[PDB]
Amino acid sequence: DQIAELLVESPLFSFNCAHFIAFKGFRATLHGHNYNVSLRLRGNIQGDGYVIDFSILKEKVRKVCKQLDHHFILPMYSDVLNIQEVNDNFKITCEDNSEYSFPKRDCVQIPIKHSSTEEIGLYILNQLIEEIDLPFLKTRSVNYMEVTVSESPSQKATVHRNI
Amino acid sequence: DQIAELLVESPLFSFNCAHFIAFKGFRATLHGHNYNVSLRLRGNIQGDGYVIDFSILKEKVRKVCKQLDHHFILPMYSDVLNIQEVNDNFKITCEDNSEYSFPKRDCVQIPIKHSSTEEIGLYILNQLIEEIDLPFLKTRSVNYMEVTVSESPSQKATVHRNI
Amino acid sequence: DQIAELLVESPLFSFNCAHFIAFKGFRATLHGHNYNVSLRLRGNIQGDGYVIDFSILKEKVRKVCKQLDHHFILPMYSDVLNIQEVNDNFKITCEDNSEYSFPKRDCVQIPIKHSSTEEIGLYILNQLIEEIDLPFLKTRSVNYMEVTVSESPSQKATVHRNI
Amino acid sequence: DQIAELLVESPLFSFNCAHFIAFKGFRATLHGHNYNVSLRLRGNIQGDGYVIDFSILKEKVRKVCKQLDHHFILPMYSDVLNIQEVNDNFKITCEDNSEYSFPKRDCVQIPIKHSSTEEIGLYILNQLIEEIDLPFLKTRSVNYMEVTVSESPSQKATVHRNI
Amino acid sequence: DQIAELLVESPLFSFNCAHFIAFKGFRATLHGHNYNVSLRLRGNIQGDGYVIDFSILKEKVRKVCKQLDHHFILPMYSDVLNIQEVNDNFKITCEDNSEYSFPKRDCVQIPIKHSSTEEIGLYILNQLIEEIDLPFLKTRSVNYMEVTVSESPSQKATVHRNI
Amino acid sequence: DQIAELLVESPLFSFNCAHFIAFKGFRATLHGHNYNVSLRLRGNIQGDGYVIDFSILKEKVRKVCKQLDHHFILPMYSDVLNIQEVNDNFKITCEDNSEYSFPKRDCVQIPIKHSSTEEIGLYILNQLIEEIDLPFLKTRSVNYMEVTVSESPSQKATVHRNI
Ligand SMILES: Nc1nc2nccnc2c(=O)[nH]1
Ligand SMILES: Nc1nc2nccnc2c(=O)[nH]1
Ligand SMILES: Nc1nc2nccnc2c(=O)[nH]1
Ligand SMILES: Nc1nc2nccnc2c(=O)[nH]1
Ligand SMILES: Nc1nc2nccnc2c(=O)[nH]1
Ligand SMILES: Nc1nc2nccnc2c(=O)[nH]1
Ligand SMILES: [Zn+2]
Ligand SMILES: [Zn+2]
Ligand SMILES: [Zn+2]
Ligand SMILES: [Zn+2]
Ligand SMILES: [Zn+2]
Ligand SMILES: [Zn+2]
Repeated sequence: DQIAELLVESPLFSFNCAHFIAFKGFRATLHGHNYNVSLRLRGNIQGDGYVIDFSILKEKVRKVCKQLDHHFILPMYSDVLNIQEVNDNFKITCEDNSEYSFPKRDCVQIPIKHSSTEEIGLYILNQLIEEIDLPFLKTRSVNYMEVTVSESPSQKATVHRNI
Repeated sequence: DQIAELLVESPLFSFNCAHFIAFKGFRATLHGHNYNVSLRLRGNIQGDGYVIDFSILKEKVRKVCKQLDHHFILPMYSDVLNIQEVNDNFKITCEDNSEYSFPKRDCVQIPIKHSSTEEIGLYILNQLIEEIDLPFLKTRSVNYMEVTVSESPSQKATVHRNI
Repeated sequence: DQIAELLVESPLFSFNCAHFIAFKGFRATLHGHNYNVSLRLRGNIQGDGYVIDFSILKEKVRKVCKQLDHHFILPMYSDVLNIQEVNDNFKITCEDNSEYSFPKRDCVQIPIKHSSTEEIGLYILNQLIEEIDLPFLKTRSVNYMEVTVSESPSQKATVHRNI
Repeated sequence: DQIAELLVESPLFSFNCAHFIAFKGFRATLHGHNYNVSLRLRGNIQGDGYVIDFSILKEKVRKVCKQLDHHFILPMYSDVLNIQEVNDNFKITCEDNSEYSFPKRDCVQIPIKHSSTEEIGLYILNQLIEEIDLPFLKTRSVNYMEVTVSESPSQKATVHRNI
Repeated sequence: DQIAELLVESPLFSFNCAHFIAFKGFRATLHGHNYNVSLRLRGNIQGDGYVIDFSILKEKVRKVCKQLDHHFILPMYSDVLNIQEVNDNFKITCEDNSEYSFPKRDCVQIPIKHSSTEEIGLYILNQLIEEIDLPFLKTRSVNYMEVTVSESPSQKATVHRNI
Repeated sequence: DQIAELLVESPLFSFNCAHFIAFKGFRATLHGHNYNVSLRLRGNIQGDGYVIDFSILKEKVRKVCKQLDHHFILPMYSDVLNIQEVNDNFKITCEDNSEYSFPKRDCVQIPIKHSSTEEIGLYILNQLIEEIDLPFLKTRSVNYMEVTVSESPSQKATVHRNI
């Protein structure tokens, strides 16, 4: 068996989102990014000549990205945000008493503590493994999945899981 | 006299901002972009061997970009937004009755009608001409200034002025 | 009224095709390219804040590209190819008596003389104007349409029409 | 001894080829790509200050690429193609009875089963090791050779050998 | 007749040179750049399907670049450098009495006043027109030649001539 | 604890320098490059949501690059250069008796043997670890630091240290 490593990356694996960083003793102003996601994996070349079909990887990266795209990214588990439900909005109050309010539908609530590149990457890695399907990955012999998320062209975080 | 056209462009001429599009009968969800700005100009090669020093162009593009960077871009002259001052926030109400509220300090109020790439480009062109200084441009023989703004790598608007 | 120039470009505006160059006294071997298409246009900024919506330009460039993608590009009007219909294939005979045969369904017959970048560009420009629709372009005030086609990252042809 | 990893990559390490994918129960239409090859290696920094001279790596990557460039890539060992020699052409018949015919000189016969990126990568890795020369690599202390092949900017396969 | 505009550009159209800027009241320290050159032209599509063959443009841009590559660029006509021939070296004395000495063979003497991007561009434009040959350009119907030179990815000068 | 790998890279992490290669039996002519530096590291995601703040990495890469930028890179420990102090210049004599002279202030003396990409990379890795501060790195849980230096877009050397 011959090992190969596949990489899929594209301006199309994008989610254009608003966010702000907040942690103890610090709060950034509201802003946004064209986040970009690449996926790298490793398996054996199968009898059909692929480790896994690029088209499927492109399809599922696109799908995960599309869920986040055009939303404010709202961390569910932050210890420094007070997140209130007010009518059809989320009202967010910070430790410096700064206050924000967005329509709930404008927000994507993600099970992370900080809208950092690192934590977004871990979330996307887990979602990608679910969307492509872990049993399907194993039928193709894939044993390594790795996600890189960039906030901008100049700063990236990369996380992996051995499967 | 020999004409030359200068172009300055960089991942550094960036402003990472939140915005949303709204015009009659339409409203986008809140999101954001890594906007990128390039500047192109035309003049004669001067006795010092430059049309104008690249370093100055880089300095002033950086300065304009830095004013917008890390803010929500708020159009001053929109006919479809109701912009209210509430304590230290701007409260924005849309035609579909969607409601947003941001700290005023998180916002940059710009004299445009829509936070589109085109209108942002016209604004930045005017600001760049002021920052570099129109008389200084004319001492260097510059007769054309042109700004390109990209919302993402795949979509750009370009505006110019003959000076 | 303020003029703006819009550019849309992307790794997504691609057609991955086979072709070969043939003209009098010359014939290239069969090969292929990831062709890439960009579109540039000029009009006035409309009351909605756009010259024309980027999404529409992306949609129609994608559509034209998709018709050509994954096919052998077969020039209809070449003076140096003998193109024969044999069962469900096109058989192509060159001036040096070289012979090719492809399933007709693997081929896209294009009303050009040479599968050059220049002639492909003129064809795509005409198709893009039809797909976006010339009357619709004029309602948005667009007066200039320009297509760039690249055979590879290092060689491009650009054609335009004043409308 | 200090380890260093060298990477050579360029738009010049290209082969612009036609191909089609075929495996059991599937056949793509004829098309093509600007394939691109990068080479990465690891060794110790030698007394001359190089692990190995970049110029040699560039020379040999260029040479391998040039053998494939401007040809139809024909897999020698496919279990789903019937490859016939007819006069000075190869006639290829697929499982769905689709038929192709190319001049033999337009084709490069490669000892692979599928013209996939993965299998092309393994072939190029083996050829690069022969062209640079395995004993010469070992005199420079190189212990790792790795090839990345891209079908297009957005999809790549990477293979390696420990030497 | 249909007009087309051709562009050739590549990491290969490079000259990696040392230089320093000097003009009245100013002198930069010795340093260097990977200069990059692109060529754009305009003519009619000819009966062979090309305005002019890309391969020729690539060949001649390469040739001009190769003459400059791996040398110190020495302006022949500077009003602020004292250039002395000392044995087999050029000794250069600046207005601040700074002194440099290089082997003559390490230098390329260019008929410019300043080693600026603008003046280098004008020189390369003139050399490219000579290398491709002005009569040959006119037989292909080319009526516009334009050169862009970049000192680094972020700063470029563009010059043209109507022929 | 979750591991993440951070990458910072930018056209801004540049030093535009002159140099020449010399080793036993060989000497290159004087020339230069836009060198580019990227930094990759690995640690655990901290309670603030970062492995380490990108801004600090960008700040210190910039600082190291700025020390080298706009200078001739002069290796301190070369066995094939005779480096003489003459008034306020360094005079360099090669094994073929070629002679150079530069103002000392135009030169950066680096504790390397060859101005190769590999040795420059090892030097920059060591300097980056000092500038960011090794104890500070360990408080953020960083256990791996890796530097890539490119002489041009097409040739790179990568070195690392486990900390
Ligand atoms: N490490 C790290 N640093 C950052 N700095 C600023 C903004 N975001 C980030 C981020 O997401 N991760
Ligand atoms: N023309 C144009 N179209 C757009 N489409 C979507 C988002 N922004 C825009 C934009 O800013 N300009
Ligand atoms: N001008 C031009 N030259 C070319 N050279 C080789 C292949 N294609 C082309 C092409 O399409 N156009
Ligand atoms: N994994 C993989 N997938 C593909 N999908 C489509 C075309 N080629 C390929 C290919 O070469 N490899
Ligand atoms: N306009 C211009 N400005 C510059 N600034 C610094 C170095 N070179 C240059 C240069 O070549 N041209
Ligand atoms: N490996 C290596 N090869 C080179 N070849 C030419 C110039 N520099 C280099 C260099 O710095 N490293
Ligand atoms: Zn951010
Ligand atoms: Zn937007
Ligand atoms: Zn071709
Ligand atoms: Zn293919
Ligand atoms: Zn310089
Ligand atoms: Zn060098």
